[PDB]
Amino acid sequence: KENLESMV
Amino acid sequence: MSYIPGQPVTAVVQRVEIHKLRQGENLILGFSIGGGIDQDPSQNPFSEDKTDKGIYVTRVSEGGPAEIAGLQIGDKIMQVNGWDMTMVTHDQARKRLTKRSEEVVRLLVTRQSLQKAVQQSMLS
Repeated sequence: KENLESMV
Repeated sequence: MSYIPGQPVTAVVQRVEIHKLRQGENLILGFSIGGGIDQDPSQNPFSEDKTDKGIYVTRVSEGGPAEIAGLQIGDKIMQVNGWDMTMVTHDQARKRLTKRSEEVVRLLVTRQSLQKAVQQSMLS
């Protein structure tokens, strides 16, 4: 749910 | 008639197949998505706004894979390869975006229609 982003 | 500026389209539901790209042994896209960008763990009792999860593209490897597929900056990805990301986890999402069973991720996304035109809109 929380703040976590990522590139792929 | 045809296109009226100032009126919200709310969410354009469009399917876009974005395919990972060649980096040697790497097949990847290079764009960035936020599942948590403006949130926290504390919303999940409600899932942010019910089934929200807060999944939204916050960047793109431009002139690359995503955007050519029809992706751009500021897009809410609801599912990939037909796999509703809302009931699944970010890592789970990570799995099916970048495994070795696809060559491409078919997305259910939600467009604002305000594609890349670099609009500096920032509200905290």
